Amino acid sequence: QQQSAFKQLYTELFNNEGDFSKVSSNLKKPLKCYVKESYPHFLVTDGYFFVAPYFTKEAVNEFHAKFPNVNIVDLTDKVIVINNWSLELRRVNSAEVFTSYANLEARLIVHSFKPNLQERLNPTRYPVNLFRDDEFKTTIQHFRHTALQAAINKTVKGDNLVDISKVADAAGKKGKVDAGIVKASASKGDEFSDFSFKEGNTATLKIADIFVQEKG
Amino acid sequence: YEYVELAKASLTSAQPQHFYAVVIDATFPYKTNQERYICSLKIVDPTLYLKQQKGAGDASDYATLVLYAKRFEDLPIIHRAGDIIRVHRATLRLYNGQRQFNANVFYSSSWALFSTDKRSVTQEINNQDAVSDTTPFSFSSKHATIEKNEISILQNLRKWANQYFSSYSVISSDMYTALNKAQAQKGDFDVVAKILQVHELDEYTNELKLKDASGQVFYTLSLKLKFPHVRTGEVVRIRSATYDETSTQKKVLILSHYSNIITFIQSSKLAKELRAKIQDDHSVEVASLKKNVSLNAVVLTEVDKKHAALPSTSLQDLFHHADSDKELQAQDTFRTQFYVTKIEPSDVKEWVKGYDRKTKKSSSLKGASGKGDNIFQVQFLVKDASTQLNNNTYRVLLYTQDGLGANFFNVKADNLHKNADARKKLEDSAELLTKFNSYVDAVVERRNGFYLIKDTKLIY
DNA sequence: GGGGTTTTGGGG
DNA sequence: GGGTTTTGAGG
DNA sequence: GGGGTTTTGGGG
Ligand SMILES: [Cl-]
Ligand code: NA
Ligand code: NA
Ligand code: NA
Ligand code: NA
Repeated sequence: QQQSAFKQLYTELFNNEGDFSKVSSNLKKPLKCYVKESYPHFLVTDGYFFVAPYFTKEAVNEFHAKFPNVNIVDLTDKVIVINNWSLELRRVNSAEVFTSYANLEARLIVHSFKPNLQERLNPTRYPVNLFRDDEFKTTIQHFRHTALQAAINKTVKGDNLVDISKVADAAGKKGKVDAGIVKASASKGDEFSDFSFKEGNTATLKIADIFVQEKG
Repeated sequence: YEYVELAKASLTSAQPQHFYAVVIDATFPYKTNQERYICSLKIVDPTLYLKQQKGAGDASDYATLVLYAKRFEDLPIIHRAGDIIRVHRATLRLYNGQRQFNANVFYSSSWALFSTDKRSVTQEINNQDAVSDTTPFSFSSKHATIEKNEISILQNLRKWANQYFSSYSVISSDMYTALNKAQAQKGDFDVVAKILQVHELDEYTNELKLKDASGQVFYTLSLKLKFPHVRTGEVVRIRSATYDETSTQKKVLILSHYSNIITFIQSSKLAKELRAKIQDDHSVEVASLKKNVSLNAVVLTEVDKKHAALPSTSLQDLFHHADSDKELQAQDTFRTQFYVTKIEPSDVKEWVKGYDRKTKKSSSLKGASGKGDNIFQVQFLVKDASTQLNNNTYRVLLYTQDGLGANFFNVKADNLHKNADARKKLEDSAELLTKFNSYVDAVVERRNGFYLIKDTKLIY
């Protein structure tokens, strides 16, 4: 039984081809999480890991409406409750986004969250980046392995085996190693990208803009 | 400079003192705030190394050293326990019953590391030779000086360090927790286990397969750059680890930015006894083969003993630099790891063809013996960590007509169209090889632009 | 006081 | 000091 | 000059 709500949610999202409607319904309930950081990165925890929530322009305006005396970029060490949220997979540059892995990211889209100001939470272990967790990294590796293996079994065909005469009697035979390079799919670039899941899309605000909106 | 022994240092002087000591434990240099870095380590010497033995239980006694700095690069990285450290201008004080030496490297304090073994960890990793037995392999500030009178101290301390590590455990039982009791700990703890396997999870992370004296197996993630000294079959001490309650598929240990993985000097008694006492475990692997999806990696093959010391080369270098790198061009035999994405030909029954050694041609055995000697002609399409993101799959051949990799499947070549037994074994192997989290550790010989597997056999 | 440095006698 | 940064994939 | 440090203004 998974104790980490985030780990479970994100895991099922991946094991379900990024389809959020296929993930258990008994998991789409309000999320009460501790705010580890708010700037330059807004990171919340579920008691075991931390994740980066992506607020919609609507969510922030609603927030500033019901809570005028509260700045989001100052919710550090405070607790929040996301009543309406959704998940979706996105292709990113893991070299720049530390909340991702293998150029893939599971985003926590926040539509509505209430700030339970001054609510002390129970003591927990030090929160760690979910996309740095051994099991979760492996889960994502399983995701790509399944996508890659499917793509290859569809791209490679005809059993174009190296002619045995090439590796036999190779006394006076020289060859370039790149000859063993085979294209995995019909991908456009040099990076594999033949995935079946449909990359979710949703306008989200950069933590920097919400900073200026509260202090030019 | 006058060097004093740990047990004879003054507790009242509060004046800067200098000493030579053996490092038996140390954290990794970690940052505390926006301007400070710390490195806490345990040190011993001829006058302080073991507690009153009678009811102590042969527990190691020691002093502690806390080095402070403004930069990461100004603190010592202890990869191995048993080496020597020379400290200058350190103030001593009693901290909760034990002598604690403090040194502000950011001010006027300094440290120097000396190798107890022939070479330092870094030097062994790069196969380098130490300038001399009086040269520090690492030290703070821009300069380090060793006076003639010091040589005696350094040499004597080395002789002592070996006698010490070969006679005592150094890392006593009270300095670590048994892996099978790791779940009972409130917070972090220390471990002393053998490295059964080093799996390259990705471009920057290694996944270590640990097993301690308690027989319990655990996995933990070790960054390549932080712990480049991890080696299979070697015994290490892990400073500060925590039990992961969120890992349901496998027992995993969590390490922090200050956690440290430490090896032992050649004379280590503990490291020696454990390298022989702790035997490889495959229970985890065997069990995973029964599941449709295993979050535990499984190395399906084992290379011949003679290649166990051969360094591994990634696919990236093997297929993209093997014709442009001076060092890679000089070698014809390499060792590497990878996972099979697809096996060709598709029909397992065609894996074994008939070979005519005169015309150098192979053919299907669906027509029978009228083709010649039976041989394996399997073309593996693989991938690895170094080529994880690219849109490629690389071919690795298993053509046994000349004897290379003949016993890879543990099944002598044979007409798979008639020998049901042979066919069934190969079919099962096919599913394992292409199964997620399955990898192959093999030695390959480059021949006419291709790599053929050799001296490699399945162990499942 | 003493480093490294240049300030080469004096701040905080 | 038996600890918690960002460089947020040595820190 | 400026740190850390305590010398708390002045050495080399
Ligand atoms: Cl060649
Ligand atoms: Na001065
Ligand atoms: Na000066
Ligand atoms: Na002063
Ligand atoms: Na001064």
